[PDB]
Amino acid sequence: PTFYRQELNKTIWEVPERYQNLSPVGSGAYGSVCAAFDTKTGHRVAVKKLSRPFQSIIHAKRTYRELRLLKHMKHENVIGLLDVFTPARSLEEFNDVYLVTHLMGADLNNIVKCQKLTDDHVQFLIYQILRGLKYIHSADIIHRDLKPSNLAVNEDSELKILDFGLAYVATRWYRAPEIMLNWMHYNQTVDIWSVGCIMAELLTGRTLFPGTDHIDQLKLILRLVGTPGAELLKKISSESARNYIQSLAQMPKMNFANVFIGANPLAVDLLEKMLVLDSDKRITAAQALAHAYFAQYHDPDDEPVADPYDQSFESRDLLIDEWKSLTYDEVISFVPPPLDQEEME
Ligand SMILES: Nc1nccc(-c2c(-c3ccc(F)cc3)ncn2C2CCNCC2)n1
Ligand SMILES: NS(=O)(=O)c1ccc(N2C(=O)CCC2=O)nc1
Ligand SMILES: N[C@@]12C[C@H]3C[C@@H](C1)C[C@](O)(C3)C2
Ligand SMILES: [Ca+2]
Ligand SMILES: [Ca+2]
Ligand SMILES: [Ca+2]
Ligand SMILES: [Ca+2]
Repeated sequence: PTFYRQELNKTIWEVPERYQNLSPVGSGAYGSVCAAFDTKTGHRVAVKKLSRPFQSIIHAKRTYRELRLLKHMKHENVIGLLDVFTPARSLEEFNDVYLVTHLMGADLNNIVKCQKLTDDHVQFLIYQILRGLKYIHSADIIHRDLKPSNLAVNEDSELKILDFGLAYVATRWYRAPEIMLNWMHYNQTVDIWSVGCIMAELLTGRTLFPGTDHIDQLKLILRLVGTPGAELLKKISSESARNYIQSLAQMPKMNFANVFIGANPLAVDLLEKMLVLDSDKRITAAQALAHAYFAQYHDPDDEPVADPYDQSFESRDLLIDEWKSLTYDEVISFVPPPLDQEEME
């Protein structure tokens, strides 16, 4: 294929003639993104150029990690790959990686709406997040930083999770307490806390826990969910942190029906099951999909799990050129999916 060069975001992109009319649509993890027209299929796509993918061992392994992850993800509510390309003609020339996915116009902060979101629409948005989470969690992949800006949404409110399984001032307002505070253990339900925070905000229009720092955020959290028991202190290594939490005046759990006034009682019930400090008591994604709040959308035949995902590479320290060669192998071996991968139920 013939490549052309175009300066976008103050740097040269080199892309196949197949992709036309590139225009910038923001930064992504470790890269920047342009919308484009795929002349082969007439579809709109998003192309991410990775930033300095082989600058160091940190960049090189994260490049491999992201390409391996996205090549594995085949779910309608999870970002996956239509294409991956490089202008390089050989490994010796290889220094740039571009990832292609279906174009999604917005993020959840941008969701098209008429004054306020109906409950039916909130159900659909949260349902899709949970369906995507069930899939990634089934491959032992956790997001860890799920938030509205990591949910890509199109013009028909179809949603995909992105920037999962990876790793500028980020918002911490949606992070699970065990993540924000570096507790010693956690599980996949860190992401369910984030879903609760997102859903709460879709129902009220206001951030659930808009803390100014981690201590302020923890205090806002404890006002809703109540003071934790001593069992939770087991999870916290720092004595000063444990002493602080233990020293706080006791607070009762709030009745969520008094917080989310006028909400669907099923929405309130689901929030009570997600916004639990005890991550071992938190509802899982698969359990949440069966909750009556989603009754009009739930379809067990269309809530699939993932194929097994081999992450053994994560424990390995390899040289930069080894990560680079492995990444090149993954570029060259990529098989584009069929354009139409779905059938009537
Ligand atoms: N508009 C759009 N549509 C789909 C995805 C993205 C995208 C990607 C991305 C990931 C993988 C890939 F192969 C191609 C693109 N990374 C960040 N974003 C956007 C997510 C919403 N805020 C702007 C950046 N952007
Ligand atoms: N935080 S609040 O008191 O401003 C507030 C705002 C909005 C709401 N709410 C509605 O109106 C419908 C569902 C819902 O949760 N509840 C509380
Ligand atoms: N946004 C909130 C939700 C709960 C009631 C009120 C407003 C105090 C708070 O700490 C808990 C934060
Ligand atoms: Ca169906
Ligand atoms: Ca079809
Ligand atoms: Ca479709
Ligand atoms: Ca069926």
